[PDB]
Amino acid sequence: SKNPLLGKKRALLLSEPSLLRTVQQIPGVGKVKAPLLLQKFPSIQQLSNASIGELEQVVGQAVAQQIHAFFTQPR
Repeated sequence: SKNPLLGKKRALLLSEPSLLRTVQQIPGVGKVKAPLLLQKFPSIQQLSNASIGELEQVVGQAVAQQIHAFFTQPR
């Protein structure tokens, strides 16, 4: 009795790779601005993953875009 290795298996796994720790390393967020932005955002995970509008408030629309795009699709 084995787990069937016969066949192609797709497994969408809910495994958060600790993106939140990398999300605070994004240029434009600002580790110094973190406690100030922490007044708006509960923690770094909501912080950098905040909507463009909220991120634009502290930096700019395009800066927000690079941050928000970063975790959406990185390389």
